[PDB]
Amino acid sequence: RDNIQGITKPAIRRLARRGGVKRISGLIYEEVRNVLKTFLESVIRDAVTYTEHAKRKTVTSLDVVYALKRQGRTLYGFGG
Amino acid sequence: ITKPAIRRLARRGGVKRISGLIYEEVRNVLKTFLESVIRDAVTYTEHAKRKTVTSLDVVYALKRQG
Amino acid sequence: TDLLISRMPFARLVKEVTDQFTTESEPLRWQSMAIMALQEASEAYLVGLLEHTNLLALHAKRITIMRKDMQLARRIRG
Amino acid sequence: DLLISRMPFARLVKEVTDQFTTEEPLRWQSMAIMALQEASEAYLVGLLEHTNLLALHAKRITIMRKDMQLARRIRGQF
Repeated sequence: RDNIQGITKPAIRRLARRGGVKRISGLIYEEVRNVLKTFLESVIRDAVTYTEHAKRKTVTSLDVVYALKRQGRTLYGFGG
Repeated sequence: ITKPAIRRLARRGGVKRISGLIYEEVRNVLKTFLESVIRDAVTYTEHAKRKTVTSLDVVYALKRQG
Repeated sequence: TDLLISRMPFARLVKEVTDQFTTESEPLRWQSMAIMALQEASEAYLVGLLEHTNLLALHAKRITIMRKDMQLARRIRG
Repeated sequence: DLLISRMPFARLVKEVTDQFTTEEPLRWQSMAIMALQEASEAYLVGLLEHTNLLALHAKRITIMRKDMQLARRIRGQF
């Protein structure tokens, strides 16, 4: 259903402090929730396409690698 | 990289018979590939001021190389 | 290998999404190595974005990240 | 199933990464190593299949140095 709600506030803060954020305005959590949902939708869409093209029933790490590296998505910036 | 490993690799690839000259050639290829991908991975890591190479860096270097 | 979101919820979410996009009727399984790969990547991804966002707060003399910072970060990244 | 032995692969990764390291030597995340090796092998198998295609085109079942080279040259990759 809405398992994106299961991505926890302390988690996001924990991700933030790892990225050097001293403090967080309240609206960032939902925003961080949307970015991830959006992101794991491109990747999982692609991973699943590789698993089926290979006529397989398990998603493998090579599917995840290939999904991630696929064109038409920003990973870091202008480079890719 | 062992020659037996190149042999298994070749078979997955459908190859029936292998010239002895192919082995050194595959090493040159694997080394060249690892050079380009690792150069890009490392370059990004240092630019992010990070101290460890992540799967995201690899995936990013893969992206840009092929 | 040190994850910041707990394995259990992240896996739930991964199923939900894969259930919607897969072409198969029976639920698709994931190797445990694959979901950990994905999670490490997803976390690294949000950290990259969180730190760009942070840089844009500092640029504006704030220490508190704001929605608009994260939105400007996404504009400049492409 | 990875066909290249993990230890010798990891060796080569660390050497190369030391050669390109600019600043405090770099460490690899074990999931990152595995991803690279996973991609490295898939690259070689693909390249081995193309090589085989050029051998059959020349009516040979023995793959040869010159088949691999023409395959690389046509691809343009690297």
